Amino acid sequence: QVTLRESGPTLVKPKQTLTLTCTFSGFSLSTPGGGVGWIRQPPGKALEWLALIYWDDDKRYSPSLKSSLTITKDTSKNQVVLTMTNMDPVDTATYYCARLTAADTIFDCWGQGTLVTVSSAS
Amino acid sequence: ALTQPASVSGSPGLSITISCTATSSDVGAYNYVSWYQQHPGQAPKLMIYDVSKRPSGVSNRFSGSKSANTASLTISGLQAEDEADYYCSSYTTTSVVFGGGTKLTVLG
Amino acid sequence: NITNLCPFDEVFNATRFASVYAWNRKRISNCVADYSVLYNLAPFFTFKCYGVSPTKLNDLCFTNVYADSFVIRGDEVRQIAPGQTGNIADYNYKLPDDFTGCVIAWNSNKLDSKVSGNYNYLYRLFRKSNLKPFERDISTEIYQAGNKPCNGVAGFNCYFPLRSYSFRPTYGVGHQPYRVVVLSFELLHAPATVCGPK
Repeated sequence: QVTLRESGPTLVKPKQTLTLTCTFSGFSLSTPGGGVGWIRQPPGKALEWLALIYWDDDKRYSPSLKSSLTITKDTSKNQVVLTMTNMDPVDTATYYCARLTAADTIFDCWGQGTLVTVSSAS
Repeated sequence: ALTQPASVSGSPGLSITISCTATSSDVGAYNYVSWYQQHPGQAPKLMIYDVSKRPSGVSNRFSGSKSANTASLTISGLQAEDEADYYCSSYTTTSVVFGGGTKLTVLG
Repeated sequence: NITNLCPFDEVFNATRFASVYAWNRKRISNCVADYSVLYNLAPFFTFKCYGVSPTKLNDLCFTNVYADSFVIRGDEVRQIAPGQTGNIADYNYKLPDDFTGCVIAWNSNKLDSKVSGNYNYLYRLFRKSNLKPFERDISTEIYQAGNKPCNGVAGFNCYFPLRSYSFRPTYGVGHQPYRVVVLSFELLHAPATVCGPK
């Protein structure tokens, strides 16, 4: 019954900060070994991990991007927030938030994903 | 990272395998590796986690192996509803690599 | 004549297990202990009793059972045996050479190993004298070698006693985390308090 629903504004002006949020329902994030991460998928390309949080406020990030990715948990309302700065016109992709149940089950349950585009147009 | 064959063909019913080679082997012991399936227009669905394991809801048509340092997804008995992109993902020393893509083309 | 199950789920199924130098201790008393339940849980790859006869153990009363718990590496599990050299059997947790208990060690790399290392498990590295049987070093003072006085800094000859385990999922069997629970049984001349199903 795990349900991970993404939200946030799809269109973002270039050189700004995203506010992509992920509401999770059906499990408690305080379980030992659990965690919620984020995976980017450009149109017509492969997946790439961005960030990850754990059951002990530990925040892991990709080694290529560490100056912008900031993930936080709000278990009081069951909502994981991800913010990244310096949005370039290369980050337009379908973002997903998947639950990491344990170390052996890498991101078993995925969300539905939101298409975040970075374009100067209106 | 992880390299996978780009295009893979398969006759309806025959068995095929997808190679997940860990080039630039910083993956370490290569213990955990999970294969996800993604249909065009949907979200990646985990087909098979660590090579000897199967999640609830996936048929016995999917199996996993690891000879020495290469993960292999064996899919037997192909159907028309199996043409999707497969992704192998493991753990690195500092990140979570997701590998490349692999398109299955079931002719007929 | 007690008729009460022991809370073995508090030392085998705990969320936060323990630290290496701050191993937890939960003494059990006045309850029935059925060790066969340990065979229904996760596969315990290490069940080596020292004078306890693990098979057919339900038919044995005990006076005072002490259940200690901690987490160590893989190649360091062999140091929990009664009497052994090394690094954790001399400055972190040492057992006497009369240990009439059972050590149960199971691999916990599934939930005690995260990306880029789980730094929530510290083990002592530098100590003056060897640890005595059943001693817990909860203190953490700067280990100043007996040559020149040091202060709250870190340099060439002055360092910190505790270290940090790096439990990454990319490590083979031997560096992966292992949860170890040792059950010490007194079995001395006293009215017993923990028996089995009979």
